[PDB]
Amino acid sequence: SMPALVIKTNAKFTEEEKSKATEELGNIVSKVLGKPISYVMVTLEDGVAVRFGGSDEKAAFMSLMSIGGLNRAVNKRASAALTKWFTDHGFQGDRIYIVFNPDWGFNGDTF
Amino acid sequence: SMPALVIKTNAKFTEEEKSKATEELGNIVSKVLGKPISYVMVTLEDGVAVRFGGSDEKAAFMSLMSIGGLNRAVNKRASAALTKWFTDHGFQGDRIYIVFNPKSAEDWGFNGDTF
Amino acid sequence: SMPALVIKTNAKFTEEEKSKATEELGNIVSKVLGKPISYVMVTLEDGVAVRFGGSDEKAAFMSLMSIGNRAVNKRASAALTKWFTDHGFQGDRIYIVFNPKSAEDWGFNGDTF
Ligand SMILES: [Cl-]
Ligand SMILES: [Cl-]
Ligand SMILES: [Cl-]
Ligand SMILES: [Cl-]
Ligand SMILES: [Cl-]
Repeated sequence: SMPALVIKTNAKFTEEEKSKATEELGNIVSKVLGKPISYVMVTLEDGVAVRFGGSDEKAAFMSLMSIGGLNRAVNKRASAALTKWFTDHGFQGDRIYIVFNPDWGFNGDTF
Repeated sequence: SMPALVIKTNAKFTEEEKSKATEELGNIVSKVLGKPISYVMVTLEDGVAVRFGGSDEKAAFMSLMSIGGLNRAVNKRASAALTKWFTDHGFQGDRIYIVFNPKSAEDWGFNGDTF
Repeated sequence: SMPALVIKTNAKFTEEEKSKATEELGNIVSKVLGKPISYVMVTLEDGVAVRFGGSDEKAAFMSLMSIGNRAVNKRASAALTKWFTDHGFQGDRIYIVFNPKSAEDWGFNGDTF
C-alpha cells in the first residue's frame, strides 16, 4: 500500500518552498498513516485559481489516497496534522479543504 | 456538507477571467446542488496540455466532489448547467468532460477536523 | 463509456513534447482498454512539485478513470509505464491510480449515463 497526497493552492511558493513543503507534508502523512516515507507520493500545485466560500483568499485543496488504512480516527488526526502545517505557513484553517479517498499500479504491475 | 469542483483546461485565461470563471461556475454548482455559496470550493487550472478525441483543441476536464447530495438526477442537471457556461465562453460543448464523485463525512476534513 | 487520464509530473516538457505525449499516451489507453480513441481524454501537467519516496527526482503521477479489470490493469500499468521509461523516467518513479466509476457518476455533453 502506498499513500498519495495531491495539493492545489492559490498561494505563490518559491521553488525552495515547494521542495520543503512536499518533504514536510510527506513526512506528516508517513507519521499519521504508519507508512515509511518510501511509499509516500506528494503533489503540490501552486498558483491555481481558487475560490472557496465565494472568496479567492489564500486556500488549499487536498486529497489523500491510500489503499486502506483510513478510518474515522486516522482521518481526524491526518486532518489536524496536515492543516497545522498550513496554519503554520500563513494559511487560515477555515480555508483548508481535505478529502480522503481510499486497484493501484507501480513499476508496470498491479497489486 | 461541502462540494468541490476541480477544472482543468488548455485555454488561456487572464487573471480577471479566472476570477470570473470560479465565481460563475461556483454559483452554478451552488444552485444545482442546493447549497449556499459558502460551502462551495472551486479550482481552475488553465494552460494545461489537454488532448480529447485525438485533438488538442480547446477543451476542459471537470470533477465534482460533494459530501452526499449527489444523485442520478442532480448529476444530469449539473452536467448541463456547467457545460452551458463553457459554451457561452468560447468553448464547444463536445469538448467538456465531467466526473461526479460523492464521499462521506468521515472521509472529509475541514478546519483540522472531519465531519 | 469514456476513459480519462490525468498526469502530473515534475519534469519539464516543451509544448511540442506535451502534444506528442498526450497523443502517444492517449493512443496507449485506447488500445489497452478496447475503446475508440474518440472517447479518450488526456491531461498533462508538467512542472508540478513532486516528491515520491522522499526524493524529488523525476517522477509522474497518473489517474485513469473509466466507467466500469485484472487483465487491463496489468497491461495498462505496463504499457503506460513503458512510455515514461522510454522518455527519461524511472519505472519505480511512476505512480498509477485506477478509479472505476458508475454510469450515473459520469458526465459528457451535459448528460450522464
Ligand atoms: Cl524562485
Ligand atoms: Cl505517533
Ligand atoms: Cl487533480
Ligand atoms: Cl493577465
Ligand atoms: Cl517551448
